Amino acid sequence: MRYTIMVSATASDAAPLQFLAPYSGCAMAEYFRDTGKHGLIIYDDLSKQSVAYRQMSLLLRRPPGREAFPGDVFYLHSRLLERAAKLSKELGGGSLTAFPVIETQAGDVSAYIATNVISITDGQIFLETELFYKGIRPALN
Amino acid sequence: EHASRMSAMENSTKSAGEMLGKLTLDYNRKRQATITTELIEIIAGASALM
Amino acid sequence: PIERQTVAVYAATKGFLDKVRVQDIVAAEEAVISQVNPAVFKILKANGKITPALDAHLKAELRKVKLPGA
Amino acid sequence: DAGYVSQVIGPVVDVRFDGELPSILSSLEVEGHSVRLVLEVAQHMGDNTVRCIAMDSTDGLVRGQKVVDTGSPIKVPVGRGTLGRIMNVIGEPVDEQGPIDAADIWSIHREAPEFTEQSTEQEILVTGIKVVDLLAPYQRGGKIGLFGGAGVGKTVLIMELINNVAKAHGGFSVFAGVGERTREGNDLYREMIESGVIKLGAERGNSKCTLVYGQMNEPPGARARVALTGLTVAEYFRDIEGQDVLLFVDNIFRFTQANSEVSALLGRIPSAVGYQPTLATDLGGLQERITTTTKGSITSVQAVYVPADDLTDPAPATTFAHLDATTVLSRSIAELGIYPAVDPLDSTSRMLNPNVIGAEHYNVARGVQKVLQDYKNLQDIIAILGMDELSEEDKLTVARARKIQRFLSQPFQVAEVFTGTPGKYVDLADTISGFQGVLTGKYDDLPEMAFYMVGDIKEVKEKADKMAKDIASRKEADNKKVSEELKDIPSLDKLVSEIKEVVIEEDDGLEEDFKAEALSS
Ligand SMILES: Nc1ncnc2c1ncn2[C@@H]1O[C@H](COP(=O)(O)OP(=O)(O)O)[C@@H](O)[C@H]1O
Ligand SMILES: [Mg+2]
Repeated sequence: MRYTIMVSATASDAAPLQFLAPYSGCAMAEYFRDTGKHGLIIYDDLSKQSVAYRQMSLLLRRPPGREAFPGDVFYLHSRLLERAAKLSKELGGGSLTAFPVIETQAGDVSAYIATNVISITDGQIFLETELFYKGIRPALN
Repeated sequence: EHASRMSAMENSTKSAGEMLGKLTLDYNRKRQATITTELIEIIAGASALM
Repeated sequence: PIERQTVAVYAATKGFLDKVRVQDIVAAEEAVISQVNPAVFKILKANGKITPALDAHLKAELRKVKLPGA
Repeated sequence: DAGYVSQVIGPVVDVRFDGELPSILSSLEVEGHSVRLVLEVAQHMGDNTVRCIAMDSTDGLVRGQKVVDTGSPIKVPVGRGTLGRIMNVIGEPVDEQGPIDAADIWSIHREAPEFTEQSTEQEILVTGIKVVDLLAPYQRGGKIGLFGGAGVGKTVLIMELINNVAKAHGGFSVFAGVGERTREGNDLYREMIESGVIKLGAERGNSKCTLVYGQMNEPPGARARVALTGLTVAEYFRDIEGQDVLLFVDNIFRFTQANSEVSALLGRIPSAVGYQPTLATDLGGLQERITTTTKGSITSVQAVYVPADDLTDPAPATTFAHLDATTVLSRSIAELGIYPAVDPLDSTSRMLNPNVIGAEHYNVARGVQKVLQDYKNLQDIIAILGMDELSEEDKLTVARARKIQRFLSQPFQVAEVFTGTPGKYVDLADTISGFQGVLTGKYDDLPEMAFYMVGDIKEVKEKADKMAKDIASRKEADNKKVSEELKDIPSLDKLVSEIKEVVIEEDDGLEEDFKAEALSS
């Protein structure tokens, strides 16, 4: 904890507050990137943010798309995740490393938010549950 | 016997690759159809309110 | 009726209907319901249980029966 | 001063208020109705109109009917005076034992406790069920989920958790029956009179349980708020009396289904597969109140129905992030006869860390799961070929897993009428000792069905020694017993003559009954 911030928008919090928590956690983490130091941001269940943002959009009567998600739900996660950069040397040379966490259902990476974040991010660490019970922990496919 | 099981188990990996190919075409058709179906259900429920 | 169901299920679960061709088990139990005693159904309906005075007395009365093929 | 009904569409009532609308979540009373009809304000529609959900049926509501604001949310009686009673969603007694004595009446709506008053203490709740306390052990003070589709055993498992955990523990219990069968709510009530958990009459204060019932026949407004009513009785016992509570919720799925049934009539465009847009935050507002705080402790056990055995479905999938132990029940385990039909791999607990349960419980549980996972990777090749090419390293892990599979089965003391077996309570040490025997080959010689539906490893040896007596005891009764007896298998009409012939009336006589019901009342 002497190096960690925890931004916590829990389950009882309002859906606007879970939508804004990866963005407000990123702005706290962008402080270290912009001042030459290095950051590590982890958006644990970025798939739970998108569910909170789908709640606000259907309630604001915005027109729904696939799995009732908005049109700008790719733009939701890309605008957040593209803030993780390695800066150039004339901007301090600082960095921010993002680890978005996406929960699949039955290992389906063709789900709509999962294909969005796979497009945005560089790699993926796929953890397969079948390797998890074989004793292979961390269950990295 | 081992050399006819080898030709038999070659003819069944083809038959289990030809069947797997027809199932994946059938799965992609059902995958596309359930995305269209869930979306038409969502737009109909939205058009009934707007 | 429920007493002729349990007698026919008794004839299959107490091993009285192997040695019988599997194609004519349908016709085998049509004998079994009709060739056992019409008084053994009344006791099983009145008791509701196949008593110890009856589970031998019926399985020894499920031997004096003529089954097809056999 | 009061409002009037402006619109009735199903279970959703619009009430127009000339001046000073009630707050959202507040309770309204329709006077002039045949029964007590309580509405609860869901939203302000905007033209001095609130939109409400009804806690009862809206058949017989009239536009223009006077609606009285109560000025607060739904208030239910809480305290010791509810122990032994069955309540409604609105706090009414439905057990016909008089009015409910109330220490206080509390709003069923409150916020989650805080982040500061959370409890970070993990101690195991021993349940006696050996598949639970080995592989996915429960936490004393944590949220427990029982997943599974229709008919896999969620209600028998939650009934066995009642008489194994709540039958002797320090605090009180609350059963919240949320939108399930009325028949099994009566079965649970009568079982707790006989078990002495609920005492009736003047011994009512010695009860240890409160039932709050909102079963399947109730409207979606009722079933959406029963879980909040039963939680409010559990929150009084935790916040005010400061003591440990057990809270059993049968199908927390029905809470999400009930909100989904009114949701489109509340003006919400639907979310994914058919649920409301507020699916995760309606569920999250409920589960965040069922917590161990610094005042007391609520050990929740929630059954979760998964629709069509689908754990991918959004209402079970949202529940998974709320629990500390997710016993997942599977149909494929139930179809083989292993009961409790717990998926030993899919069941996950947070008490399965080695620095919590020790190393000799963690390595047995991780060892049992490794042998069961390997067997499932061999069962692809056994069901095609048939285990004669399996290395005798792989043949031994098939025999070890098949013994492990049956040894997770256990007779339940409440399933004594489904399985004809008296139920077995297995201690935690006897479960660890047994599965460490089956893992390290200490019991490789015993048969496979000697492990099936037994208590512990000492009863496997008392069953393998029993079956090897009783298979070689087959041929005593083959050559005799057909004839020559002591004549207590007597003659034909000997057994027909004690038949007390009951008089049949040979006509129904209902038209004499139907006229007789006219003269009565
Ligand atoms: N532990 C068990 N032992 C024996 N039978 C069981 C057990 N659990 C479930 N069953 C069988 O499964 C049936 C359905 O179980 P139930 O408790 O109704 O589950 P659910 O509530 O999920 O439908 C029961 O009536 C019983 O026949
Ligand atoms: Mg049930």
